[PDB]
Amino acid sequence: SFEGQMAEYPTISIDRFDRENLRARAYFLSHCHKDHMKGLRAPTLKRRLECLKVYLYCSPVTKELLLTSPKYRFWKKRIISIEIETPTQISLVDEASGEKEEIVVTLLPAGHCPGSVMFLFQGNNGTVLYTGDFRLAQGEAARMELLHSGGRVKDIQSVYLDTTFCDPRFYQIPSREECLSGVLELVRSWITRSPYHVVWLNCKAAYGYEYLFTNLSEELGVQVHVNKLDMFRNMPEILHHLTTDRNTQIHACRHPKAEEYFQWSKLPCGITSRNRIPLHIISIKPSTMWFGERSTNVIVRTGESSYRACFSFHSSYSEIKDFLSYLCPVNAYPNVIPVGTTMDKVVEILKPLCRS
Ligand SMILES: [Zn+2]
Ligand SMILES: [Zn+2]
Repeated sequence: SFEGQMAEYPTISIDRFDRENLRARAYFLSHCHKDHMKGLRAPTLKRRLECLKVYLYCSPVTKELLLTSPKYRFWKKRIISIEIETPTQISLVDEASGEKEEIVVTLLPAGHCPGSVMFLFQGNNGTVLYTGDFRLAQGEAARMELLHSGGRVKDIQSVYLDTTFCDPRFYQIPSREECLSGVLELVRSWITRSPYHVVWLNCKAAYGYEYLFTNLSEELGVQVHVNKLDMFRNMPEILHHLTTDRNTQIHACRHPKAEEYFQWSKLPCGITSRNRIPLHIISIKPSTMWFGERSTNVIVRTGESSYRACFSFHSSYSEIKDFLSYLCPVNAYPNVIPVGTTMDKVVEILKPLCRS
């Protein structure tokens, strides 16, 4: 994984808050996933804040979701939200020496989960882009204005990028539109059969499924059952598509025993029936599917009442190549070395997409 520090601007820490990141002169959070929040509520950091003034920068939506959780509220006076595509000047103060450094940061949508951004940094040590976690369609980098000067791609020294699926194995992954379309039609065909036909969307406990929930709710006029929606209380574009009311045909609720429940025709929220009549439940499990270069269906049946539906939080190998090729940075560094590859193989895929 990425240890928080870009070589070009090492006095700021991104998506990593422990060890050497404890001495950072400014903090950045790309998005509100635990993989990118290590040490963020470490007592040693709660104290290092109080002893003097360092800030955490992030998207307005990221600030809302972060400050919703009780454990992070100590950040409240120390978070500065930056609007999307708004170049902003930040002052970095060396505590020991009193030296001031000036950097500009620009937040670009990363298409990962709500509030997820890339950080574009400009200053004395070159231009660098930290992608965080990102899913962008092929051709999307050419349509980002603030990666351009006078219709020309900006001169970028280093791109630090989401290499979750950086291998030709994950050559092609269906778009979020194709994924949504597949889920929409499976759900539609099921819940229109009668009022006792309900869907359980088996989703991990992590932001990034809302796009699914909000679009199912618009097209079908049915709110999605969730354990908690208070994180979205000041976000009407999401909130109004969700409910804590169990009386709905679409559930994204969660329970430790959800699997044994489903076996007994019980939703995680513990209902088996409506007006004494047992419900008809299908499970749909969003899960990453991929296709090799020289090798179909986003919906896979797994049982009489169970389905896997293609869904990805990270770009395909093809989408990585497209993004990085277009930017043609001097350097490209992987934010992650997945379990099934190595630094040398990922560098071997990245180096040819760089300048020279
Ligand atoms: Zn993530
Ligand atoms: Zn439920």
